[PDB]
Order: sequence, then C-alpha cells, then structure tokens
Amino acid sequence: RYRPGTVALREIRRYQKSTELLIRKLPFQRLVREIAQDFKTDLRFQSSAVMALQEASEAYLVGLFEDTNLCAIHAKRVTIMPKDIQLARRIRGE
Amino acid sequence: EIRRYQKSTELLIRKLPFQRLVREIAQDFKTDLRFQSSAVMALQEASEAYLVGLFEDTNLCAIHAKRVTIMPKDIQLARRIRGER
Amino acid sequence: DNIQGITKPAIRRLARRGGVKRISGLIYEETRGVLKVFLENVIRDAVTYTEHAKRKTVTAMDVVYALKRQGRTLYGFGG
Amino acid sequence: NIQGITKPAIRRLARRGGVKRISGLIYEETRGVLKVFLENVIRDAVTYTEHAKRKTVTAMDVVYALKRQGRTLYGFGG
Amino acid sequence: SRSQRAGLQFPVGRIHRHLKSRTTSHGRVGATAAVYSAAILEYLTAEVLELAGNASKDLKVKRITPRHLQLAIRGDEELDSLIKATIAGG
Amino acid sequence: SRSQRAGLQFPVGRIHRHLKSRTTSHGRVGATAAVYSAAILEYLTAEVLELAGNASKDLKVKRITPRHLQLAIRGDEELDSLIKATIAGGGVIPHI
Amino acid sequence: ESYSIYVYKVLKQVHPDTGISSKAMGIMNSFVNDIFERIAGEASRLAHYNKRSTITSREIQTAVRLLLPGELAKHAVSEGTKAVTKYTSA
Amino acid sequence: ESYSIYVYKVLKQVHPDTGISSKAMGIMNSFVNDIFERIAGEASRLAHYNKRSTITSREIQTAVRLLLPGELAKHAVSEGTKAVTKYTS
DNA sequence: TCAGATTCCATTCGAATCCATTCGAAAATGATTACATTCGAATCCATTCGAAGATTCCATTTGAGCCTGCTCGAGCAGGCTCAAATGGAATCTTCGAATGGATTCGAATGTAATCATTTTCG
DNA sequence: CGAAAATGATTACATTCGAATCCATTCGAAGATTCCATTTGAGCCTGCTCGAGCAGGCTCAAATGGAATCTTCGAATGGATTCGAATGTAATCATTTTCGAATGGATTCGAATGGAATCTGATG
Repeated sequence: RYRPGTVALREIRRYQKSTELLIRKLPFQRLVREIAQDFKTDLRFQSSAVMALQEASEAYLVGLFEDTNLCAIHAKRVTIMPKDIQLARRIRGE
Repeated sequence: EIRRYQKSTELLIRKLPFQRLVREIAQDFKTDLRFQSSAVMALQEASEAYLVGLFEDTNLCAIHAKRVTIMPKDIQLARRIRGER
Repeated sequence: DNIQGITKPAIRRLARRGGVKRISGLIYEETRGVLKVFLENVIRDAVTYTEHAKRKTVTAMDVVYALKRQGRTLYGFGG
Repeated sequence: NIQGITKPAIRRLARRGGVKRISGLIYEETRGVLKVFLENVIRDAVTYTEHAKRKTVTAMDVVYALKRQGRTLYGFGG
Repeated sequence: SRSQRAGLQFPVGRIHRHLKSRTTSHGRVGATAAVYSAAILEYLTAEVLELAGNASKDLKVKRITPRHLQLAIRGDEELDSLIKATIAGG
Repeated sequence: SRSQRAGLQFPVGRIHRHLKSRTTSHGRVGATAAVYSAAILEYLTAEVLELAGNASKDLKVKRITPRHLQLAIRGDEELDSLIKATIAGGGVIPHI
Repeated sequence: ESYSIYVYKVLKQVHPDTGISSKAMGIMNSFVNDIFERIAGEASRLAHYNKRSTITSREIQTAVRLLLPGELAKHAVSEGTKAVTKYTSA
Repeated sequence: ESYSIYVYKVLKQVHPDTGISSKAMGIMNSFVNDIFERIAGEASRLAHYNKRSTITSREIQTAVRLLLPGELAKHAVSEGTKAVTKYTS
C-alpha cells in the first residue's frame, strides 16, 4: 500500500509533465453538438472546430483550478471546496 | 460610518497631497511637466474607484477565511486572482 | 445527459495538472456547470459567425474569432 | 508624498467598500498598490503627451490612458 | 429628412459620414447601415434616460444628475454588463 | 531589395502593402513605417526563438515543438506579460 | 459637434416633465460615443472577415448581436429592422 | 502567404543547428500576425487622435512604446531606429 | 530489506523535415502630380506662483472589550486497491451534403453643383 | 431668442460590387468490428477538517492639541492654436524581373519495444 498523498503527488508530476488532452473526445463532441442544437438546427462541425473547442476548454479549466488551489491555501486547507471555485469566479468577474 | 461613505459621491482624499504625489510620480518620465486641473481630477476619480473595488474584493477574501478583519494576505490574494500579481 | 460524459477521472486529471492535492466530493457538479456556461458562451458566438457567412458548417476560424472576442486568444488553429 | 495619503482617508475608502474592521498593516499595502497603479497610468499619459509634441498633460491623455488600461471613465470629455 | 423618413430623432447623414470616416481601405457604406445605427443608438439612449428619470422622480426632484445615472445603471443587470465605465460624480 | 537596404530578413514591401490595407478612410503610409515595423517583428521573433531553442537544447532535442515555445514564454516575465494566448500543445510549467 | 440636441429630444419624448444637468449631458455624450465606436469597429471586422468591401445593415445586425447582451439585443434588432423598413417603404 | 521563410531565416541566424516542426511554425505565424495587427491598430488610432492622415515611424514608435512592456520596448525602439537610420542613409 | 516506480541504454523503422524545380504574382525602377506636412509669426488662453486665515481635518495616548490564534480530541470524508463491465479509438467503406470557383447580371454607391436647411455659438 | 458658415438633400450618371446559376470536389456523416484500456463500485483505513474552550493581542472610540487644506486675488508669462506659403513625399502608370508557393524526393530525427540499474517508499 501507499499512504494517502503519495500517488496524488505522482500524478501531479505526471500530468504537469505531459501535453496531451485529458478529456475523451467522443463525449466532448456529443456535448458540443447538444449545446449547439439550441442555436441552430442541422449544423455541421469541422473536426478542427471541435479540437479547438477542446483545447480552449481544457486550458480554461486548468487555470480555474489553479486559482481555486490558491483560494484553498488561503483558508489553511489542502482540500478544494465549491466555495473556493465560487470565490475565484467572483473575483474574476464571471 | 460604512453607510455614511457608501451613500455619498464625494472624493475621500485631500486634493493637495494627491496633486503632490501625482507630480512627483510624473517627474520620473519627463522633467518640466505641466498639468491641467482636469487631468488631476480625472486621475483622482479613477484611483478612488480602483481602491474601492479592490477593497470590496478584499472583504470577500476576508469573509472566505471566517474573519471580519482584513489583512494584507487578502489584498494579495485578490490581486493575484485579478491578474496584477 | 451528455455532460455526465465528463467523468470523475477526467476532472481529477484536470485538477492534478492544476496542482490540486485533495478534492471534495461536490467539485464535479460545480465543474460541469462552469464548463457548460463557458461552452454556451463560446458556441453562441461561433454560431453567430457562421450565420453571418450564410454557411451551414461551423469552421475553426469561427471558433478562433469567438474565443478572441471573449478575450481567450488561441494559437495553433489558424490566424 | 505617499505619506500624505493618510490613514483616515484609507479608512474612508475601506468603509465605502463595506469593510468592518481593518488591520494595522493595511495602510502601507494600500500605499504600495496605489503607487503601482498611478505609475502605470501616468506612463501612458506622458507617452500620449509626447507624441503630440506638448509640455502639458491634458485630460484627454488621461482618458485615453485609462481606456487603454481597461478602466474607462465617463465625464471628462470622454 | 432621412431621420424623419426613418422615424427617428438621431441624425442619419451625420452618422453615415462618421461611418464612412472609419472604414479600412477604400470601403463603402450603405444608406441603411446608418438607419440601423441611428435606431440602435436612439433605443439605448431612451432606455438609459427612462431608468434615470424614474430614479429621479422617485427622489422627488425635477432634474437628472450623475448620481441618478449611476443608480439607474448599477440597478440594471443588462446595463451593468454593457456599461462598465466609471461615472464621474455618481 | 528594401529589406537588404535596411538590413533585415522580414519583407518591407509586403508589410507596407498590408499596412496600406489596414488604414481607416483614405490613409497613406510612409516607406519608413514599414522598415520600423519589420525591425520590430524580426526582433520579437528572434527573442522568442532564442529562448525556445535554449529550452530545446536543455532536453537534448534537435527540433522545436510547441512545448518548448510554452516553456520559453512562461519562463520569461516580459514574454509572459506580452503573450497571453493559449498554445495548442504546450502544457503547463511543473510546479508543486 | 455633440449629441445634446438629440439626447434632449429623446428625453422630452420619454419624460416630458424632467430636465437634465450639464454633467449628466456630458456623461450621456460619452456613452453614445463609446457604443458607436464599438459597433463601428466590430462591423468593419465582420466585413473584412468575409472578403467584402461594403458595410450594410447585415454587418450592423451581426455586430449588435455580438456586442449587446440578450433581451437587450432583441429589442434593439427589432427597432433597427422597423426603422429600416419604414425608411425603405417611403 | 505566410511568414515561414523569414522565421526560418531568423532561426538559422540565432540557432544554426536546430530545426522546427510544423505545429510550432503555425504557432509562430499566429504570434507574428497577432502582434502586427495590434501595432497597426494602435498606429491608426494615434494618427486619428492628432487629426492626421499619414502613418509614419513616429506613430509606430509611439505604438511600440504603448504596447510593449519594460525593456522589451526599449530594445525594440533601439532596433527600429537603427533599421530606419541604416535604410535612409 | 523488499516490492514498485523511474530513468537510461540498444535497435529498427516510418513519420517528418530539409532540399531541389516551375511559375504566376508581386516588388523595384522611373517620372509626375498633387496632397499633406512643416516652418515662421501673432494673438491669446490657461498654468504656476505668492499671500492669508478660520477652520477643519489629522495625530497621539489610554483603555476596555472584542476578536483572532492555539491546543485537543472526535469523527468523517477522501484516498488507495481490486475485480468486473463498458465504451472509446481506430481503421476502412460508402454515401450524401455543401463549399468554393466562374460567368453573367442586375443593384447600388460615390462624385459634381446647387440649394435649403440646420446646428452651433453670441 | 437670432445669424450665419457648414452640410445634408436632390438629379444624374459610371462603374464597381455584390447576386444567381451551375459544376465539380472535398469533406463530413453514418455503419461496422473488434481488442483492450478506461471507468465503476465497493471496501478498508487513515489523516484532515471542524468545533469548543482558553489565552493573548490589538482595534475602535474619545479627548485634546495642532497643523495644513481650501478658497479667493492677482499679475506674469509661456505655450498651445491659427494663418499662410513652401517644400517633401506618397500614390499612380508601365515594364521587367525576382521571389515565394506548391510540388516531389532523400535522409533522419523522433517513437515504440526490451531489458537493466538505481531511487524511492514503507513496514519491520
């Protein structure tokens, strides 16, 4: 066995060392098409459009999690909670 | 006193010290500079607005940590999330 | 229910790349909500761009222009 | 000249922001952040002044500098 | 005039000239772009002025001041999103 | 050519033509505005590429990839301030 | 030149009993100029993206859709379309 | 049209033994286009502020000083001034 | 001290970069205008500088009470491990929809003179 | 409330420019078939968060000095702003040539696999 926090740091190093995408592509494409159904019916997407959307969204989420970790450390914790997400998004004017 | 200064529209800083500080800061970019009074008034309005908004964010940060007193760490967190630090 | 295809492991990986050591149990629904809002904004702008050009296909340049409009410029897909 | 911005003035600005209590080390931090902001804006104002071959800083230069900074202001000719 | 033909108070010829003086290269401007722009500007002006006047009347006064404008803008979510400027004197 | 007179690698005539294409109303563009702009673009390109090449040499790799561009940009304060865009395939800076 | 004449006309239309000061009038002029510059720039970009040369009411409509928040863009679009139709019919 | 030729010339000037991929080339193209569009817009606005029609190297210098941070602006101004002086000689 | 994880040294190869050829596209050369910028004067505003004074903000000390930080135990929620189920990727195959380029061609914008307002300043 | 220098509005072309039809090609969508890697519960345990009671710190308020901001007055001057004239130079035709973009082809540098040696972590 490993103590709680060992594998966590291992994966932190692993995913801060790589450059790949961390979300599966078929679910994201389905979600994108379902969202776009509300604006116009019978739309077609280039593969490059969905790839661009995935890159942008992953970058957004990683930056948000960095701000959330800062908020968590401010309150003397290591666990991130929804209140940290809300505070970070509020200071960002979102 | 919070209600007194939140319900007014005046300027909360004295004009002469702000004018002196503005001229001293500006002398690092060009010597023998002149100013309109409107330029200093605009600078004062903008700076007071900036400080009030930053203090609102700082109060949010103070409440996040279960306090009512604001500390420099709250200013630092607010400015880092804003993008200034 | 296509937002439940953004699974727990995927969000955990996205949090690990952000340096997050421990995670609550209520973080995943919050993340799904914020992702939905962001995607709605960007896709709305992109579809406006395709509609102006009298097209039926959403291209990568519409996405790039929309992102630049939101203030989230992206390099590597044109421009 | 940064000490001419007194602690009662900082207290008033904090009260207008909804702040109930203040630490004693907040005034120096406030002076530092105000100095940084003022330098950032005045740099651009003097750049605009020098392009026009003038020796006087006008309100339009400040308005343009703020608009560049992302801090648009209404009521000074722009 | 063109404004009376469209049924507006804002000027169509002046806005057309201003639009022409802002197109890149040798660009042209249609005569209905000016009508659309004048309609949009008049609509937004009327919305802001209506909210500000309601605020002023609720204060039992006869004029509009920058404080009334700030109260009107900050109390509306749409006008808050659109207008992020600092109002001098508000 | 004009670029050889100025002593540059970037094109002065093409940049002049683009500048003329991006002027509001009836706008003229001088011949030295293009020289200045080409010099600025070449300088910024050289700075970014030098940092990225140093990063590439650090990991014993001959070629430059978007990872090296990201590492170069995020490790420099001025480049980080100037370039706020997202780089497709750059990852993040490892920092626990 | 300014927009004081037309702002005053619109104010008399919406609040016939209410006046306006001069600082508020200056703030309103700044607001009108801000909105006009935003719309004009976005319309020019839209025309350039499509390799077109003329700015038309379609560019203005798309700019209004992209710049204004929802439920504020719908009424603006309606007012602009009505103005253009009334202008063309006469 | 692209900038690949001149970017590769600059690269072979700086690092004469390292190459570049095609994704990195696309990213470099996007970077150059982004900065060029920013400078052009700023110069046009500066020309309009003073009620002038021609865009000169003074507008470019002011735009560079307004858009670039810190020592980047100083070194860029030096390089552009040197280029213009060598050209006009 | 032992089981996992991490990094490094060998081998081959196939995905990718760098080099070599033809070419329409565009840049440089050479007069010619006009068009825009620059260089003197001449008012003429608008900033700095000085002086004064009651007042109205600011400064310092004390002290009490309120707030924050610290110790400690309890519990609870998150992490790690493992076995089973599922669904993504990937590699073709076919087709069915839709860009994008040409060729007319009909719609509409800008320029030229003369008013007839009209907005801006007393 | 009045006057008058800008400046839209009208009539009339000239000619770009933006639309309507057609033809091909990309390319995007819909089926199909696996291995297998990723996800999903479930259990067990541990360390992390949280609440309560103390203990120490330190903020707000009040009173008394005291000090420096704010408004008015007025010269003095300097520095923006307008008016002509005189150049400086950028844009426009007309050729001619060179260069950069697309197409092919020869290395060759990144990319699996396959062990091997440490490095690290955890319980004894």
